[PDB]
Amino acid sequence: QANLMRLKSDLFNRSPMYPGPTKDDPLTVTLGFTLQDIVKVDSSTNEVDLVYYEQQRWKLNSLMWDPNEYGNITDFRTSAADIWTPDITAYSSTRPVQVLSPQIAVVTHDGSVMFIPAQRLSFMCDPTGVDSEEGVTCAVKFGSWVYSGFEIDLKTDTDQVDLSSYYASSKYEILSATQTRQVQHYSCCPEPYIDVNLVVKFRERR
Amino acid sequence: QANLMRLKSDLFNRSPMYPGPTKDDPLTVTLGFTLQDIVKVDSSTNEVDLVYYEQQRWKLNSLMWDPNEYGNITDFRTSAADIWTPDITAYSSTRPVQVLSPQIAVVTHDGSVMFIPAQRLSFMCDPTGVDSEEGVTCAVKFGSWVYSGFEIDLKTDTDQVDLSSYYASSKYEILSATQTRQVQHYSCCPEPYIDVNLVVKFRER
Amino acid sequence: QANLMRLKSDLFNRSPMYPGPTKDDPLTVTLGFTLQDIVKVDSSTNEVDLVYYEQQRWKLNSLMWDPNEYGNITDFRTSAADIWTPDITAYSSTRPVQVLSPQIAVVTHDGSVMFIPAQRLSFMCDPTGVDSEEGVTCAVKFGSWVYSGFEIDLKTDTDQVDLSSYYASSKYEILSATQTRQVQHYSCCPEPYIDVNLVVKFRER
Amino acid sequence: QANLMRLKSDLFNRSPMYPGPTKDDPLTVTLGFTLQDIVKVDSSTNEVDLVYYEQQRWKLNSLMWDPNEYGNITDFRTSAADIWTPDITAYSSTRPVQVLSPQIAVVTHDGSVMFIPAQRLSFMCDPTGVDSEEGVTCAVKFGSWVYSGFEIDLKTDTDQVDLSSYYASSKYEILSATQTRQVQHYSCCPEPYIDVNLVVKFRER
Amino acid sequence: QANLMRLKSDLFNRSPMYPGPTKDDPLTVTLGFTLQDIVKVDSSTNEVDLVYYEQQRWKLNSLMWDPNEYGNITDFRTSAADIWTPDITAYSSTRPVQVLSPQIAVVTHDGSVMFIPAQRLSFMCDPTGVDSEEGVTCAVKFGSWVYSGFEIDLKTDTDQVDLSSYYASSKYEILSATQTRQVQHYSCCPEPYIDVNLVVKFRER
Ligand SMILES: *[C@@H]1O[C@H](CO)[C@@H](O)[C@H](O)[C@H]1NC(C)=O
Ligand SMILES: *[C@@H]1O[C@H](CO)[C@@H](O)[C@H](O)[C@H]1NC(C)=O
Ligand SMILES: *[C@@H]1O[C@H](CO)[C@@H](O)[C@H](O)[C@H]1NC(C)=O
Ligand SMILES: *[C@@H]1O[C@H](CO)[C@@H](O)[C@H](O)[C@H]1NC(C)=O
Ligand SMILES: *[C@@H]1O[C@H](CO)[C@@H](O)[C@H](O)[C@H]1NC(C)=O
Ligand SMILES: CC(=O)C1=CCC[C@@H]2CC[C@H]1N2
Ligand SMILES: CC(=O)C1=CCC[C@@H]2CC[C@H]1N2
Ligand SMILES: CC(=O)C1=CCC[C@@H]2CC[C@H]1N2
Ligand SMILES: CC(=O)C1=CCC[C@@H]2CC[C@H]1N2
Ligand SMILES: CC(=O)C1=CCC[C@@H]2CC[C@H]1N2
Repeated sequence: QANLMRLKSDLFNRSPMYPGPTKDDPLTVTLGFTLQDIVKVDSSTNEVDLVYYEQQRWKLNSLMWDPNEYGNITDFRTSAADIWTPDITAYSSTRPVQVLSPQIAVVTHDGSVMFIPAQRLSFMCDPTGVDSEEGVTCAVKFGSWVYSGFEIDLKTDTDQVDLSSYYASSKYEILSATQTRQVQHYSCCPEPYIDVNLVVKFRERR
Repeated sequence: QANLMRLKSDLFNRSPMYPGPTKDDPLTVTLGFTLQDIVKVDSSTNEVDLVYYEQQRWKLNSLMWDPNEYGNITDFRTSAADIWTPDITAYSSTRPVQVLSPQIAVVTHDGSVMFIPAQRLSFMCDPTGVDSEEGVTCAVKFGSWVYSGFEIDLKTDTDQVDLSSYYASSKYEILSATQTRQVQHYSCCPEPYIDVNLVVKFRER
Repeated sequence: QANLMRLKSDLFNRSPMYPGPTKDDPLTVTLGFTLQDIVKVDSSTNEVDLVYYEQQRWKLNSLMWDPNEYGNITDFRTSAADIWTPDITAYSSTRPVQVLSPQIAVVTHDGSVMFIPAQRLSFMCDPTGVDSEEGVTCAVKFGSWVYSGFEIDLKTDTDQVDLSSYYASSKYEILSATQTRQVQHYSCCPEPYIDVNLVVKFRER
Repeated sequence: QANLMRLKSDLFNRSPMYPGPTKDDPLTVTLGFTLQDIVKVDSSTNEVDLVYYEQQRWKLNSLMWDPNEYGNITDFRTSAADIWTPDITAYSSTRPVQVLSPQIAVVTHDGSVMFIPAQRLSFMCDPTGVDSEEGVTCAVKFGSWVYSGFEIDLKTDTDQVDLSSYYASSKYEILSATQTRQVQHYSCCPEPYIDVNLVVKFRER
Repeated sequence: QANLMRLKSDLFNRSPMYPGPTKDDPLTVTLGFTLQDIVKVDSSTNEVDLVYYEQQRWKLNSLMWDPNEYGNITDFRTSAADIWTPDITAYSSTRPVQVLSPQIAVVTHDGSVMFIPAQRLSFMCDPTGVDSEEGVTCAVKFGSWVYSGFEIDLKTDTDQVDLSSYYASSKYEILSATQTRQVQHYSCCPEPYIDVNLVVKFRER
């Protein structure tokens, strides 16, 4: 306990706050989704509710330490409020995202962070035909709201969404689920913005 | 990072807080909307729900810096709580506005700020006739709640609402969507208050 | 900018915080309502939902200043958290009040304040007969929760509720709307408590 | 203003906070409910929604002062954050409590406190037979969540619930309503816990 | 009062806060559930709502004291925000957990802690068949969200869920309710994570 107390004191109390990524010092956030459930569908408003967790990985030099100097500590769990986190935002959401898990990140000696918030999202999705064989396809872009590609780039480990925790007695079955890097442009800003497009094909069980 | 850390420290912690606009130092805020979706309509309460994001823009001398002095940093991203934001409020809302995006702005070396919050708004609107060819028109005014035209004026870069991000499989389609400056008066106060009137015509697809 | 920062620092940072009204130093608060909309009715729970804003006026010696000392500043806007605000509560509410506007007040050189929060309220009201010619009448008392008539007194500038911003295409029309000072006694306490009673008569249009 | 400012600073800023009651220094809290409305019933989930306020009363030596030393001030209103308050909880709630009033207590020179928060509670109650002449009976225990009888005891001035502010046009009329001290035991702990059982008889009118 | 004030000051004001467990200094948290009510069942979305409280227990050396040094004080109540608490999370929830009790822990002189928050939980569960005699079985895992078995182990004092405070007039009755330790692996991480699997069998009475 005593060695970790020193480490956290040395990293946070002394040091000034990391101001976020820049053009000169850009960052790459790795994103991956695990789908737990499609909970609800609203055919009158075209809203659909997903329950999932979103694995986020990035790396900062300012969070580095030498394990010999702090009793062989290679990593620690700390509150997400203590560190900077990327502003990863669903682009077609219809409600504020509901937080389902503790906001605690794992920081490792090399400066790499792992942060996995569990979320419930309501987003825009036409569910007409969900009760047929073909099913329906819906998409939602996840990316930084304010940082362009020149400050925050994104990537995935795999293009396949993790469905090994998907609820087996859900009212919907997943036919496919993919997560793909995209480049988009918007009216505000001349520079490109990056997102991870979550494309989920699904239908009712029988 | 080191030069930006300095810049943020020199702007916020070093200085006293900007008290907001006055009649002596008036401010002009540019507004623009991009309508993403008309999510819901309630014919029994005359409430309609919009999802959009609102491009806000203003300029303060107190947020200026010489980029030469801070490693050629022309601009930076920062939390909206670190700076003064204008109090742009919907005048015919029926619920608290639900925030859908990060509250983070972009500040540039000349003092100019850009801030684009995503919002869900429930507002007063009669949807009777939306299931027809002619459809229904509806309006909501966005302006400062507490500052008059002598302290905060508004303008638009375009009268046309950006519909390029409108949900293609929405239950309603937009026939027209405009954003226009207005001048209004209210009982409390003798001086004129300014707003941008968002007028949307729509029907069932 | 410079003289207003000074003024706010001299009023707020310098002084110890105003502890509120007392029997020795009492305070009168003027209330006026402007009704925007009767949004919803619920005949299964006897709840009705209003949307209004509520003009609150009062005056403190501790908020006085001389404009000649601070560059001829006669008034300013500031956050409601920077000052004491009266604890004006609806006595028959069924849900927590939903705030629809920024919490920013206006303060004038003579120590007077103006604060006008927009609110959505769910309150106790039986709407049985709203669909008839005669309509229904309902009432809600607005007053301090903890201060008596010896500390906080209330009055109205007019007994007529302002209906000039009422929603023209509402599901309900207003037949009458009044705001009247009352004196009430309660079981806890020996001393009288003051309220303004909002009485509204309405029907389906 | 000056004498109250001194008093509050001497009570609060001067001393370290009260750490709650102990076995050595026990504390008795007087509870009393005034029932305003039975708002809703759900026969499919057996939940019932009450709106009420709750008169809490206790006495601390550390809140004592001599009125001669502070300009004859016998009492004052102060924010409930500034003092310790008892953790009185409903033992069969099905939703978080919704706060309907400001959180302000009245403190008196002999160390006694009066705190009366207004609340909406959803709690467990089978409403089958509410549409008959006999109606239904439903109970809810109010007590400390963490303090036993050795640290917090309870009592009532009267066992008759205050119905003088009950809503006359409610969906349900109250036949009777009692509030009675009780001792209980739980699995965690060997020591007795105290509650006031709020028993309410009602029916549709 | 004076002796507890010293104790809390020596434990909390002096010390830097406990930084959670590590691989080199692991921690065992004992969990126990008491089910009060199955409030709601939703057969269209396969969500079910439980009301319960969750007895948590653990022991830190940093929370130890000698009772002879602080006037024979063997234990005390204090806010959960003053100390570290485990991040015990329901793994198959569909809404944010709703807190129904005060967040107050009981600390004892040997370093042991007892913390019993009451919660309402919406979790994934197919209720189809609940109206039969066989009923339905449903399960939810409770474990740390971020700490593995190397940092946080779990256990139970009994395999049986406490049903002695289960609501007698609930729409559903409990056929069996158990709480069992399990080991799991997840895609992120090579190391094993511990949970207590709450398995509840139930039907309509
Ligand atoms: C760290 O690891 C080394 C082995 O490389 C060992 O000698 C030492 O005792 C370990 N622990 C600490 C606290 O340094
Ligand atoms: C800033 O840019 C100028 C030329 O435009 C260059 O000479 C100077 O080295 C730059 N400064 C830094 C810190 O990179
Ligand atoms: C300020 O007000 C005084 C008194 O009305 C007036 O005579 C003077 O011109 C004003 N001066 C400035 C600097 O505004
Ligand atoms: C307090 O009240 C008494 C009444 O007997 C009065 O004579 C005295 O002047 C008062 N003192 C102060 C300080 O208010
Ligand atoms: C603690 O307990 C002992 C034995 O009962 C007693 O004699 C002593 O007075 C107690 N301590 C204090 C400070 O009262
Ligand atoms: C700077 C900023 O907030 C934004 C930048 C571009 C990406 C999207 C659309 C508008 C908004 N978020
Ligand atoms: C000063 C203030 O808050 C206001 C000024 C005028 C505009 C509207 C109506 C009343 C309120 N907001
Ligand atoms: C002091 C206090 O809180 C109160 C005073 C009287 C007015 C109403 C009823 C009881 C409560 N609020
Ligand atoms: C210590 C504590 O919080 C408790 C003590 C007994 C009373 C009820 C049931 C369990 C819990 N609240
Ligand atoms: C690192 C972290 O937060 C996690 C670790 C494993 C347990 C579950 C699944 C993923 C997430 N929570």
